[PDB]
Amino acid sequence: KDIDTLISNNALWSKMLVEEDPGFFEKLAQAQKPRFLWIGCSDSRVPAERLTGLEPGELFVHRNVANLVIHTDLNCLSVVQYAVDVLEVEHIIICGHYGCGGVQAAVENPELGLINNWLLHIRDIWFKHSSLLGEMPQERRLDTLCELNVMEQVYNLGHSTIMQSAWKRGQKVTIHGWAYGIHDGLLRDLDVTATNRETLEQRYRHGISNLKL
Amino acid sequence: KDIDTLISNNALWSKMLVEEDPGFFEKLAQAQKPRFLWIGCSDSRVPAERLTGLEPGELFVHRNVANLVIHTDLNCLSVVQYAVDVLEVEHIIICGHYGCGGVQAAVENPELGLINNWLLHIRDIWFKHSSLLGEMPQERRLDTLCELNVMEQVYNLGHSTIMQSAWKRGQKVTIHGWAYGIHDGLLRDLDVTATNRETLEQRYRHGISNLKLK
Amino acid sequence: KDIDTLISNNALWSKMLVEEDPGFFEKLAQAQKPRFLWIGCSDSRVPAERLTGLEPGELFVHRNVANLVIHTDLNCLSVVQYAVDVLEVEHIIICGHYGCGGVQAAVENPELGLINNWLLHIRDIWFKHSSLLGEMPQERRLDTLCELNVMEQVYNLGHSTIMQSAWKRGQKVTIHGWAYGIHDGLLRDLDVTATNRETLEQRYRHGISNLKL
Amino acid sequence: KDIDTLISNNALWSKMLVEEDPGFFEKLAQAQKPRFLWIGCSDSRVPAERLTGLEPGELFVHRNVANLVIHTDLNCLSVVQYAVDVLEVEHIIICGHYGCGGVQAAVENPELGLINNWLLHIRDIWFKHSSLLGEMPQERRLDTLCELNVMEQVYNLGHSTIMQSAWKRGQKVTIHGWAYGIHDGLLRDLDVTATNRETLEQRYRHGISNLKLK
Ligand SMILES: [Zn+2]
Ligand SMILES: [Zn+2]
Ligand SMILES: [Zn+2]
Ligand SMILES: [Zn+2]
Repeated sequence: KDIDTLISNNALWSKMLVEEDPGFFEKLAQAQKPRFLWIGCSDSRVPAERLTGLEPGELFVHRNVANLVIHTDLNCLSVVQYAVDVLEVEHIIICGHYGCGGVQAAVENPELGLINNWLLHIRDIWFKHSSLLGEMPQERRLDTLCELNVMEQVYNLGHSTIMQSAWKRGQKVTIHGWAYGIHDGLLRDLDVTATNRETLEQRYRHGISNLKL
Repeated sequence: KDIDTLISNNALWSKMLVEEDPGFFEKLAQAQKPRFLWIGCSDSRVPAERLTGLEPGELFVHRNVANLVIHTDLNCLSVVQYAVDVLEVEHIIICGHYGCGGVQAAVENPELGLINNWLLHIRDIWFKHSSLLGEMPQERRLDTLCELNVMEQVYNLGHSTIMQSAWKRGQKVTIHGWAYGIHDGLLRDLDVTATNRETLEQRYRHGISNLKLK
Repeated sequence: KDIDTLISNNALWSKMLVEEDPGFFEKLAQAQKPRFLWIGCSDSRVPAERLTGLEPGELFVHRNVANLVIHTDLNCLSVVQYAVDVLEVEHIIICGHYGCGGVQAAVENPELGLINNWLLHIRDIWFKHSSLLGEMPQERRLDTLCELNVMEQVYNLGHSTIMQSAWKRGQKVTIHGWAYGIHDGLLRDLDVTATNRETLEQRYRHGISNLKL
Repeated sequence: KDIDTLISNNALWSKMLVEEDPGFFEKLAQAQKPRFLWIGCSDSRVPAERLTGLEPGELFVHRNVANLVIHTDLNCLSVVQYAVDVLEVEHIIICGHYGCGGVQAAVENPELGLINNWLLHIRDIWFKHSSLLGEMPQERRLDTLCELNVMEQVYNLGHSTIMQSAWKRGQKVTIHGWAYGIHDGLLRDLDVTATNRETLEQRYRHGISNLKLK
């Protein structure tokens, strides 16, 4: 599969649809605003649509290395502000994946270049949860960190001006922390679901509590 | 559809893979590195893997409002630098889409909040090609702006220190600018494809010249 | 002058003041909020205070390479938002300097590393004003670009959500574009002063008009 | 004082230099590169050149709300990378100040607008040392937080790829963490000074340990 394949793939996939499944494009035209914002990793190991069965246009997507929400990344903050205040999504899903290359790179810490600064936000989680991660056998620490990262970015998202204002003014927005494995593509809920400032703190605090012994 | 629906859709998707297509999670077990970086818009009207037929794990992907490549957005630059220097993708594709609401709102300029600052980069492109855009019928402008955007993001991408270093050190990295519409999902090459500094400039200049045509 | 000098410098400069000029620190305690926001270059060839005679605490300062306001730099945008909405400054001054190393680096374009991406925002001005800059003798193009850069960042600052909202709601905020030379430290007004959206566009458009022949 | 005042102050400053101190603009004509990068807070209660007595042209300077060094702020990273790789400064100084309104508002947490997102990085430091901060009298906390901030920004700076690369390739670059108050302008070494990876970690750890003392 080279570039020349992608275009002819597309040209025959579009031609089969207009000939055979015309409602696909008509579904897109009558597609309403998305109700889901998906924040995922650039690895995109399984695409979000196939993972959840969402139709085209039903979800708004952001992706960056290791699905981060940095307090001061305007790229991601601008996706969220537009999602919550303009489109008025009802669910934000943050989704990590076990075996993510960014997360593993943050632990091994090779000299990769510019990307290492982005990843410093994960080394910080790794060191924040040092004792929690220590208590566990070596072979589970990478997937645990993948989970901790997702929980921390849920925590970060809820603490931003976008979500703070939305919840203060009563807008119904729910944040979910998810992860899936490569063996089964089975979504796993990290159980840190937040619907307001109150549940944000309790569920986060409980989420960290369950990983500890 | 609510959240429990997605969970049950996911469960029923997982099983119809492990029984019908077991060589799927195997194909993903083997960490085979993506050959393509797709920079698209968060709108994701038609998912990239559907538009192209690429298997999961064959594309590295970044998505923001209106598929921008801003010279000093560390988020997208981190994605690009990781794709080029670590994964060593051979092709980067910036894909816009006609009818893009980020491009619409840049022009209409409602008071949306934080996002209007992101959108000023698009309004910059609007004003830059004001003349070109005026020589056209009004109904054709928004879509020309969607094409101008992609073409300027390709220009910006080629100018990043990442792309400059890779091209100077001999790494084959080709950059493409595409767009599609909702009526057929047909990909449209904007013809600003670049493989080194010289083609970056000549194809960009050629791309702005061909919109003068009609 | 090494590090050890700076500390003992400070320890005797503070000691002379408390002994001899105590009103300096008492002026600081009763110092009200600043009325000026200064956005300048990291070169800081002449410090802003000596350039204008402002007392300590009278100005709020941001500095970055080549005094830029990028549409989406949250570092600078956050300084401005805090300056305009919290401190309620009355004047924002953007100040470039002839002979700035960032501006010159953007034209010569050496392979400097990470910084070159920041500077791409100036190469863009250089190419935006290609014909205007061409019409002039080679030896004036660098200082002209220094001036164009300042005007463009005034233009950018006025177009941000911070200033747009402030002017819509009637807040009196004035943006100034300044530059000084190294031969005399004489401030030069670029005459693109904006007090609302209307003057923003007229003065910017006139500022570019005066550089052309 | 309004704008015309600054213009006339500037004019009367220029002349009292060219007549009384002509070897000032000469000293600046010679492009002698700064040996110091000062990362301070936009509050600039006492200008850095006054605090230290450094001549103009001897310091490269960056200033933001609460003198932050965020891992992914390209603005400050650009300043640092230019100072270390091009100017080759030998010392970097991050200087906080007691009474800093950015630190105050991080704790008090009013609904200020866009700036609260910048300030979340400080609230992160507050929560991190919650225990340390609680073993102290309340009136001493805000100032301890001002010191904790500087110490964490030094930690962050030392971890940037810029500082990692320079230390690994042998470039003498020393990083310092300082603070001062308004009552005397006396500089206070926070003692987290670092010259390589090993001292970065040990001085940081030692710095958080010594605030447990009293
Ligand atoms: Zn990943
Ligand atoms: Zn779009
Ligand atoms: Zn400069
Ligand atoms: Zn401060």
